[PDB]
Formats: sequence, C-alpha cells, structure tokens
Amino acid sequence: QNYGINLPITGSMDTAYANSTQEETFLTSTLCLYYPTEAATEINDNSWKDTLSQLFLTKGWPTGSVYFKEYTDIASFSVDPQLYCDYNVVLMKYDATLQLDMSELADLILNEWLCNPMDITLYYYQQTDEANKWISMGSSCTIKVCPLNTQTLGIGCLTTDTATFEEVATAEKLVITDVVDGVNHKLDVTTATCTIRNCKKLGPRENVAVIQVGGSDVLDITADPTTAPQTERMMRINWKKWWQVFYTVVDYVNQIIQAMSKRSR
Amino acid sequence: QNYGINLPITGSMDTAYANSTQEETFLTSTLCLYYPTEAATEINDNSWKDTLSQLFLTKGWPTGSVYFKEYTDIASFSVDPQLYCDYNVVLMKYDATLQLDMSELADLILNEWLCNPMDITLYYYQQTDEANKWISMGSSCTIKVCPLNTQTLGIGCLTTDTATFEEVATAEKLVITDVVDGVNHKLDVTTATCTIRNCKKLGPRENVAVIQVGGSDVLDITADPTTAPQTERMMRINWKKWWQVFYTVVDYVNQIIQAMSKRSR
Amino acid sequence: INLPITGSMDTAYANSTQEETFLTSTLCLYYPTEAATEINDNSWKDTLSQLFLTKGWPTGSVYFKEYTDIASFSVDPQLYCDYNVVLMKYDATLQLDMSELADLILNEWLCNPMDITLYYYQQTDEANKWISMGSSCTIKVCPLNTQTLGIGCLTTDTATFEEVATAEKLVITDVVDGVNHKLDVTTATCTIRNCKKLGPRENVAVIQVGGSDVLDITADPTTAPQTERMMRINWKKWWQVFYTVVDYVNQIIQAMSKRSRSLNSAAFYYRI
Amino acid sequence: KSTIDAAKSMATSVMKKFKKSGLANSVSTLTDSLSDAASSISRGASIR
Amino acid sequence: EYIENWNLQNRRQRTGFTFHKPNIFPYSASFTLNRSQPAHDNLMGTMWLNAGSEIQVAGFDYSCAINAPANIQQFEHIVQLRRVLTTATITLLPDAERFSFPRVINSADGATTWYFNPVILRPNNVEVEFLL
Amino acid sequence: MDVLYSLSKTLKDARDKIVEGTLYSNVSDLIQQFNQMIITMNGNEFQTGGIGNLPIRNWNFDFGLLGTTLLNLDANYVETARNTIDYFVDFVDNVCMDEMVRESQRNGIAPQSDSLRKLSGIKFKRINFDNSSEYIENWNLQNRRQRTGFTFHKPNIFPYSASFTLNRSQPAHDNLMGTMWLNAGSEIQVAGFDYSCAINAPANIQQFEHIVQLRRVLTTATITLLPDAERFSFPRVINSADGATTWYFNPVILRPNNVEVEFLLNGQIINTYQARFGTIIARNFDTIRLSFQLMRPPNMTPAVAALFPNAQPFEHHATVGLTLRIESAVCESVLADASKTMLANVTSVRQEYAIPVGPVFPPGMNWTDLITNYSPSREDNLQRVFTVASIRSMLVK
Ligand SMILES: *[C@@H]1O[C@H](CO)[C@@H](O)[C@H](O)[C@H]1NC(C)=O
Ligand SMILES: *[C@@H]1O[C@H](CO)[C@@H](O)[C@H](O)[C@H]1NC(C)=O
Ligand SMILES: *[C@@H]1O[C@H](CO)[C@@H](O)[C@H](O)[C@H]1NC(C)=O
Ligand SMILES: [Ca+2]
Ligand SMILES: [Ca+2]
Ligand SMILES: [Ca+2]
Ligand SMILES: [Ca+2]
Ligand SMILES: [Ca+2]
Ligand SMILES: [Ca+2]
Ligand SMILES: [Ca+2]
Ligand SMILES: [Ca+2]
Ligand SMILES: [Ca+2]
Repeated sequence: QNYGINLPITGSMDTAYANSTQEETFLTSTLCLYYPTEAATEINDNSWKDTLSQLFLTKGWPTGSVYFKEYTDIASFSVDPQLYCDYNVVLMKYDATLQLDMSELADLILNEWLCNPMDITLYYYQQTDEANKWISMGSSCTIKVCPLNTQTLGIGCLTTDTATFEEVATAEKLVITDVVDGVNHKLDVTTATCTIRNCKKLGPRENVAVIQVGGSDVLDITADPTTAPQTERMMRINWKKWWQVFYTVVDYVNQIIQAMSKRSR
Repeated sequence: QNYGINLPITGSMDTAYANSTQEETFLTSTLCLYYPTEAATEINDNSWKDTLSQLFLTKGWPTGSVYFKEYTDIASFSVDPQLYCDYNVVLMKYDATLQLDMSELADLILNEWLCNPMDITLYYYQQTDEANKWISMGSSCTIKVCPLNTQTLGIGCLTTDTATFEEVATAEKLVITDVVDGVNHKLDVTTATCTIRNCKKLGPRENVAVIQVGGSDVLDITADPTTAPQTERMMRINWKKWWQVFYTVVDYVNQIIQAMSKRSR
Repeated sequence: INLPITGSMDTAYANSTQEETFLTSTLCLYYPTEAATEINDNSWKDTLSQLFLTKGWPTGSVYFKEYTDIASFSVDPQLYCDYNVVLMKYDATLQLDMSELADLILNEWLCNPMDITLYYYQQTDEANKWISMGSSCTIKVCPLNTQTLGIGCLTTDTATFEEVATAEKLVITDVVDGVNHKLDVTTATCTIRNCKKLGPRENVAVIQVGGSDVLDITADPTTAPQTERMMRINWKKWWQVFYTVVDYVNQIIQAMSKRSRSLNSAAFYYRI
Repeated sequence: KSTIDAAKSMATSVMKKFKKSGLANSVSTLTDSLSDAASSISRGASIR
Repeated sequence: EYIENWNLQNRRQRTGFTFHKPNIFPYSASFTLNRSQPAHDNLMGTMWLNAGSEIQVAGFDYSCAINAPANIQQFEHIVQLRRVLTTATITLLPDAERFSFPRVINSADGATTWYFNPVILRPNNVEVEFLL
Repeated sequence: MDVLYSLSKTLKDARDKIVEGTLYSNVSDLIQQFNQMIITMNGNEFQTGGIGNLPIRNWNFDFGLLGTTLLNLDANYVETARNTIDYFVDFVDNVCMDEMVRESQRNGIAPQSDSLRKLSGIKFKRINFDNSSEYIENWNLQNRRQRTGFTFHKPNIFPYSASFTLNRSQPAHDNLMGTMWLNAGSEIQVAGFDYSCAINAPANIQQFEHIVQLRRVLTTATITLLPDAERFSFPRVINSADGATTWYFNPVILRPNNVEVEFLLNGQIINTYQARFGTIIARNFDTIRLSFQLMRPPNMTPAVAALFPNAQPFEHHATVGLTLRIESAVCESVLADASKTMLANVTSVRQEYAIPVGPVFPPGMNWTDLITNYSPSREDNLQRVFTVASIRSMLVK
C-alpha cells in the first residue's frame, strides 16, 4: 500500500473480462442530485423525494443511498459549491444572460482545482502556465487588474489611482480570471465580501455530471478559444416539464454513472 | 524559382523534426485584430491598444507588428472587406437576427474566392458547379432572379415585368447567392448602390480566424445543407466583459497562430 | 516553386489552347466616356459581344468598363479579369500621367503603407518607389544628412521643402535611394505607399489610340523599352478602333498571358 | 590609413556592434547548450 | 546437422543449429502503464506483442509529451532471451501495425476497460542494443 | 578457393564418416583423399592474420598418413584422425576469417590473405575433391563464364526506403494527393492517397503509379500481391519535405480499380497482371510498375457519403494500397536472404575483430548502402566473402 508514490503497473491481454460491478457499486456508493427550486415549485408535492427513492430502488440504488440537495439559483450554487458525495448529478437551467456564469460553474465542478490562497495588499501576482487561473467566490466581486512592466510600473494604469485599473468583473458571485502569463498584476478586489484563490487546473473530476436542461450546448470548459470541447459527462436535455426530466434521469441513471467514475484524489 | 507550375515534391520519413519557427515568425510577420466599437466603449480607455502591444511584446510579437482595426458593425465590415495582413483575427459579436449575415461574412473571409464581374443588362448568367456563387456587396442590395427555360422564356416570371421576379435579398449589405446550377437566370439589382460579382470558391483562406464572442456556434460555411462543418479557425468564447476576452486572445495567441497558416496565394 | 522543371526537344507541339482559353477565360475592355459619346448608341456593347461570339469568345465572357478620364481611372484602378485591354487617349499635357498609369498596371507592385508623421523612409533599390493616389496629391520632400538635419531645407518650415508633385491624382515618386526623406503630403486627400516593382503583369494590354509611342515605364532614362503589350493605333473614330480590336483580338491574347503570382482584384499586392 | 581625426576608443566602438551579431550570439548559444547538457542527466540526451 | 551436433556435444565443441524464423519468444501480449488513473483518460505506457520470431512494441502517450521536459518522453523495452543466439539477421522497421488502430483493453485486474485511439508518429532517438 | 572448399568438405566428411566401428569400404576414397591432402600440405608453412585484432598465427604441417590395413575402424584410428583434423579445421577457420575481412577494387575476385594466393598454386591442385555446393559451383561457372544462378527465399534486394511524394501540395496540407511507399527487404507496401476522393478529377478517377528499379535482375520470382497496404492504413503525423512542419493523415481504405502490375526488363514489358491478386510469377524483370487508380464510389450510403464532401475540410482521406512480397527468387548475382547466415557471419567477424573500413565495403556492411551502390567491384568482393563464409559455416556454424 505504497501511497505518496507512483509505480509502473503491468498486466496482460489474455485475462477475461470480469463480472458486472453494477448492482454492487450502487449498494456501496451514494448518489446526490442537485435540482433547482423551480422543479419542486412546479411539482408542488411533499413526497416526490420518497417517490424518486422508491423508483431508484427498482434500478438497484437502495433507499438511503440517494440524496437531494436544493439550490435556489445557479449563482447561489456557484457561491462555494461543496460537492461531497460518491456520484453527483447537477441539473442546470439555461439562460443566455447567465451563460458565462454557468460555464464557470462547469469549469469549477467538472474539474479538480488545486487552490492556493492569495493576499493582494502585500504581493503582485503573475501566472506561470495556461491552467493557473484566479477563481473568485463571494456575494459581489468587483475585480480590477493593472499589469506591470519589467520595472514595476503600470501599463495604461497607475499604481495609486485604482480608477485607472482595468475591470474584468463587476458584481459577480463567481469569477474565473485568466490573464497574460508572464506579467505581474496588481489587483483590486472586494476582500470583505469576496475571497480570491490562485488555482491550478489538474486533471478532471470524474465524480460530477452536469445536465443542461434547455438550450443548445454552449459550455466552453477549456478557457483557450481553440478546443470548445464537449466532455462525456456534459449532458443536454430539452424540457417542458420536470417530472419527465426526473423520470429520464432515473431510467438512464446507469448510463450516467457509466459516464462518471469514482474519484482518484 | 518556378512560378505557376505544380511539380511533384519528394521527401522521406527518417528526417528529423526541425526547431520551433515560433518566436521568429512573430518577429517576421504581422497581426491584425478586428474588434467592434462596443469593445472600446465598454473599456472606456485610450491606451488599451498600446497596453495590449506591450503585453504581446511578452509573447514575442514586437511593437510595430500588431495592429487594431475597428469596425462599427458586422454589416458595415461586410461592405467591401479588405483583410490585408499576414495574420488576421476577427472578434464577431453574436446576434440571432444577424445569423445569416455573419455566416455570409464568415463564408466570404474564411474562404478564398476567384471573382469575375457581371453585366446584368447585357447577358443572362448561369452557374456551372456548386462553387460558382454570386456575391453582392454595397449599401442596400435588393436582388431578384428569373430562371429561364430552353427557349429563353421565363419560368413563372416575365422577362419584361420586373415585379414578377423572385426576390431573394431585401436591402442587405452582403448577399451570397447560390441558385439552381444548370439554368440561365436574368437578374434585377440596384446597381447604383450594390456591385455583384460571379465568384468561384477556391480552397480556404488560412490567414484569417473568426471568433464568435457570444452564443453557440451557428456558422454554416458550406452553402450545401448536408455537411454544416466546423473548422479549426472558427472559434467561440463566452463573454461578460471585453478586457477578459482580449487577455484570453493574448494569452492563447500562439494556439491561434498554430490553428492558422500563411496564405498559399 | 523552388524545384526544377525538365523537358525534351523531341516532344510534339500540342494543339492550340486558343478556342479553349476563349471559353474558360474572361475579357474586359476599358474605354473612355468620349467613345460612348461619339458612338451615341446604347446596344453597342451587346453588338460587340455578338461579334466576339464569332471570334469564339462566348456571350458571358466579354465586359466593358467605362472610365471618365485617365486620372480618375489611375485613382485606385481595380482590374479584376483574366484578360484586360485598355484604350488610352494621347495628350501631351497628360503624357506623364498616362505613363505612370502604364507603370502601375503593366507591372506588378508589392506595396506597404507609409506613416509620414511618426517615421521617415528611404528607398533601397531602383525598384522601390513611392506611389500616391487620390483626388489631389501634393508632395513635398526634404532629404536629410547623417546627423538627422535637412539639406537645403528646414525640418520645421514646410515651405522650405522641395515640391515634386502639384495637384496630381496619381504620382509615382523616385528619389535618391540611400538618404532619409521627410515628407509633406495631403494625407486627408491622398494615401501614399512604398511599393516594390516585381516582374511584369502579363494580364493587361495598353493601346495608345493617338500619338506616337512615348510611354517610358522604366524610370531609369536608359532602357525606354517598348514591351509586347504596349500597342499603338491611329484614330479618326472609335467604331473603327473597336472593330480593329475585335478583328485582331487573337494577336492581343497571344501577346498577353494569364498572371503567375497570385489572385488579386486590385492593381497591386499588399503586405503591410 | 591616417588615424583620420582624433577618433574615439575604436575597440569600444567596434565591440558595441560586435556583440549583437551571429558570431557572438552563436557563441553564447553554444556555451548555453553545453551548460544545459552538462546540468541534467535525466533528460536522456534529448538533442538526438 | 542434428546427429553432428549430438556427436560434437558428446565430444565437447562449439555446436550450432541454423534457424530460419526461430520461435524463441513465448507469446506475450501485454501493456505497462507508468502514469495511470481510474478513468484511464491521460495515460503513458508501452505495449508489446512478442510472438515466435517477431516483436511489435509501441509506446503511447495521451498528452503527446506536453508537460514532460523538453517535449519528449522516453520508452524502453528490455527483452531478456532464455538462450543465447549468434549470427542473427534481423529486420527492424518503425510504426508497428497491430498497435496502430482503435482498441478496447482491460486493465491489469480485469475489472474495468479503457479505450485507445492512436496516432502514429516516428520514434526518434531510437537505439537498439544487443547485449550479452 | 576451390581447394579451400575441398579442404573444408573432406574435413567435414571426415568428422562425419570416420567414426568408431564403421566400415573402411565407406571411407576408402575419403582416406585416399585425406592422405593426398596431407602429402600436398606437408612441407609448407602458412601465415594468417595481421589486420585488426586478428592474431598473427603461423601454421606448420607435419603429420602422418592414415593406414589402409584395417578392415573395420577403431578408436586408435579415429583419435589420430581427429588430432589431425582439428589443426586443419583451425587453419581453415583462420584463413576464412582473414579472407572475409580483406578488400580490393583491382580484381577483387583475385584472392587476398596470401596463404590463399599460395593455396591457389599448381601443386595444391591435387586437393580438389568435389565442388558440389551452390556458391562454389557458381564461382566455377563464373570463372568459366556460363549462366549462373543463386536461389533465394525472401531476398533483401530492396534497400530501406520509406517516403512520400505529393503531386498536389499546400502549406496547410489540407487537400493533398500523393503516394507513400515503404520498400524494405523483400516487401513493397505502397499507398496512393487523395484527400478529395477524386471529386474534381475527370471521370471521378485519380491515377497512381509506383516505379521500382532493381539494382540486379531477377528471374523465376514467386510474388504475393494483395490490396490494402497495412502500415499506411491508420492515422499518421508526417513531416514535410524540408522537415520544418508536419501534416496529418487519417486514411479510409478503398480498393484499387484498373490495377495493372507490369514487370519489365530494359524498359520492354515482360509480364503483365490485370486485377490478379494472390500468388503470381515473374520470369525476368529489372523493373516493376504498379499503376492503380482511386475511383470515387458513384453510389454511396449515408454513412460513407458523410465522409467525402464537396468542400475542402476533408476529415477522411481516401487511400488505395498494395502489398507485394517476393517470396522466392533467382538471381545471376549474390544477395542476402531470410534463410542463410553468410552476411551475418561476415559482419560478425568484422565487428568482432574490429576491421577498419576499406575502399569497397561501407562501414559495418549495411545492406542498404551496400545494395544502393552494387558496383562490379562490390559485387565481386561480396561474392568472394559470401563464398568463403559459406565454406566456414560448413564447419563452424
Ligand atoms: C461471473 O458472471 C457469471 C455469469 O453471470 C457467473 O456465472 C459467475 O458466478 C460470476 N462470477 C462470480 C465470482 O460470481
Ligand atoms: C530549438 O528549440 C528550442 C525550444 O524552443 C530552443 O530553446 C532552442 O534554442 C532551439 N535551437 C536553436 C539552435 O535555436
Ligand atoms: C490536333 O490537331 C490535329 C490536326 O488537325 C488533329 O488531327 C488532332 O486530332 C488534334 N488533337 C486532338 C487531341 O484532337
Ligand atoms: Ca460569473
Ligand atoms: Ca493564463
Ligand atoms: Ca486604464
Ligand atoms: Ca446578408
Ligand atoms: Ca450553386
Ligand atoms: Ca413570379
Ligand atoms: Ca501624375
Ligand atoms: Ca529648399
Ligand atoms: Ca529610386
């Protein structure tokens, strides 16, 4: 059990495919859904959770392995999302005005970020690679940046007059900022109501699954404007009600969990 | 040093890979951004061009190589575009009501067209293949077409009565018209304001790169409805500000110039 | 292409590509308004096209493009056709203008833009010249010395500068190649561009309708050549001119050849 | 030929142009490559 | 040849059997992953089929050596024969075939599978060392 | 050299036939021959070596003949024979090792390793027993000019060449037409690729031709010709000609139509094969012409029509391949194979004793650089060293 190390693995091509770990992973794992308040609002039923649980019970998932966790709105969810389960599903409504925020949410939860803190009053920060971004959470973040030159002086901005800084956010609950990698930036931030963290995007999180409910696929996880990929756990649906959506999820929960895979870290 | 001849080339596979021509192509080339006036308006600054150039200087592009050329609107840009640089980037705002217009702009700039003129009042024209289209630029084009039969009589239209024609374009600044290939058409066009040209589509242009700053990817380069492709130099971003977009372009310029390659012609 | 070509003197002279280039090419004439005025007809274009249709050029291949004057034509000429013929009226007072036009269209230029106010430029070789187009160009130049000061002119007093062009629409300017000049140009009304002269443009054909052959394309006064596609007629009318062109169009296209460098609609290439 | 007129320090005058050219930059590139090859052993002689 | 080498071995001497396409390698199809995950989405490893007289080895990286140093990744395969050989005439070629198309391979423990969609490049810094 | 072969053969046949208990009626002739060889050798002093790590050995022959009194064989005869044969065997091995390593452009047939120049004398002519092997028979035939022949199984006549050729190229390498080939040993795997599936070409057809020119004539060749070349039928990233940039190649294999394989000789055609796949024959040829075509399928299902569009993107590139393996062959001259160890023996001797490079053979005797320039001097020296390597392999494999 050599943890903290990475060793060469080996195998063969003559070994046969083993049994189906389904009907056991459901029992020794847990499934957490994240629905919006609009769903329960439209529904207007108190026993819909027990109903979906008794339905899951047919697919194999036992009674107390399923969890439902409401969220009033996509931004309130983006505010410190704490996903601690063994299989997470996230039903996400589409709004053309919220596109960037509901893509930042995806880039935050679908992936696994290694996040170090940040202190703006003392230091001036720079990015090193293309995956070392700055994610800001809080209730209203107003972020301004002033890049510096080789000799610690601004570029189109002054290091005293914060009004001359360059604005990238304006009262956003979640922000993910990428800047030019190789230049030191001086920052202004609403530290009182927002925390900023310098995070490196590691390999992806195979434990969550986003399901867009409405419009066409728009989520550009990769900040670089060349890939625009569609990952396997990035699902779309077209909706007019919510019971049909929940029945679809329950009937196709095995494909979802096949698209997902228990975490590594 | 032969010109205008296509000769067989020859090489090998035991030849080794040469060095990175980046950090020299930057110095020996030129870059031209095409941003909309809304960007400058939102920014509300007058040193941002020099700021971006000083940033680019950290990526390798020298000072007198980068240029920013403004365009008030998609249609105004579409009116007689002239993209003459060694690397062109275009930031296109999304608008449902401008979908076909900004698809025709893409089909015009991304591709390379061999254009001959058109004298409507004298001749009756026809298309030979799926590439000989009719592109009309100007302030307000109002095009109407009557296909003719074997004996140069009209088909559901009267050669004399201009009103019986089939209007395919109503007061548009750029039209790209594909009609039935194999019949002789007679046109009515507001030639005082719009110039129309019979243009055969050659292979693509690898010098320009479109970047849809907003909504989903809708551009249908190919006039034919079956393929509906998406190329490498057709990018997409999600936006709420413009400083972030320009920072992203800057930080991932090398990916863009990898997606692009200088022109064959 | 950097590779070689190979051939043999035993091979056979193939069939005539004429009678097929006529079908898969386009022709475009440039006539003056004076011609249409003298003619006083409206269907003369369809007439000439129906006449070309005997010589082989099909219906939708021949085009006619009116130009009010030599200078208005020299202002940004956009020749976009696979074969171009130009009919050019002689005028002593316009000799240099219709020679600059010739040097512009018959040859293939590679142009870069020129910023007068922030920088100062020089010419390197005898093919790098400064061409200015617009409605009224007026160019003044002061050459400088090694220590960035004038030569018989003052860097500040624009009147001290030396006037090379006055009230011209097209100007081709060649100065001493190897000194730095400071320019004064009506940028609001004329844009100026540093253009290198590449090989010739085999797609156009100038036809001087009146006077003797005077066009000196090559700015050096030692060649004074007469290229193949530089023709001369003597005229008392325009119908005879057009009939002559139509009856001897084959020789003209034998004297011309489609371009080699690349495809482009204007009279020059741009490289920033 | 004539030490034409009370010239400046010609060694400095020539050197301030000398150290911008192919020769000196290639010398620096070579020394840097030798140092970089000497530095690490885990790269595996990656210059082929 | 056989009875001759028999008599030689009895009267000890340096014998020899001349073989054409000798079946000296035991059938071994197998892979080796030096950077693995549960979802098998970014892998680095080497795959080999040693069969009869032939070997087909192939080193695969899913990142194409973007994070590795100098944009290069090293792969090594050490075949340790059971008996010595001499005067071997060998044919070496690049771009092994049977590891050059889409594949669906089980992991070591035969519990889960992983996909493999290759793109063949040439091996550079190639070195073949015959040791004794 | 003939006497060297005869020495090796009588010594092999001695170590084989001369064994305890056997019958003198089976080895009377070989014993008369052995005694004759001993008589012809006794009184001579040879030297061997002195080039490279070869030690300088001096051979003296003072032996005693083998009695013919016996009517059955025994150990006191076999052991004498063996103690006399080991010395001759070491002598022959050292001679062959001193001969495989020497070269000359001036009459390379003429022997080097001066001990062999001596054995070529007239007094050593009494040792010829039988020149029965293929190599020595062809040697004798060449000396007495006649139609020779060496039979080969999977001959290595094609030098390793792995290269492409683009008859329509672009900087972005997005619409290409060309042919790729790997010619190695006995195999030719060629593949003509068009990225547009012959949409703009006349008759929806694109021609492809591969000409191969052999450095030596071949006859009675058995050939295995199949379609759908394998090593050029999967995704690939290749460099350009000048090696600066790279391009991609995602193939989709189709069948050759109008295929025509022409085996020619001096530009005149000899054998022709139209749409015949499998085992074919070629009786005399120095040139191969594989001319195939890529024909756009006129009738296409949706799944395949969605791959070959009328526009430039072209994310699937149509290919037409051909494998061609020369299984058996016959050659007037000498080559290498997959069946014989002659080249291996030569190269191993040279690598072991650290022979410097000579004026004829390239360094390490790499078959590519040694077949690409197969000039008469190289051919002569190669025949010589292959013959003596066969001689040495007859005794010490
Ligand atoms: C594996 O699956 C087969 C088929 O269902 C079953 O018979 C077998 O018992 C399973 N293995 C184990 C260890 O249960
Ligand atoms: C080869 O490329 C590397 C990586 O960009 C660079 O560091 C090196 O200087 C290049 N070689 C030369 C000779 O410039
Ligand atoms: C070329 O001209 C000759 C003479 O008229 C004629 O016989 C021949 O058919 C022509 N070539 C072709 C391809 O028709
Ligand atoms: Ca946001
Ligand atoms: Ca970054
Ligand atoms: Ca500012
Ligand atoms: Ca339009
Ligand atoms: Ca059409
Ligand atoms: Ca009608
Ligand atoms: Ca003038
Ligand atoms: Ca003056
Ligand atoms: Ca000059």
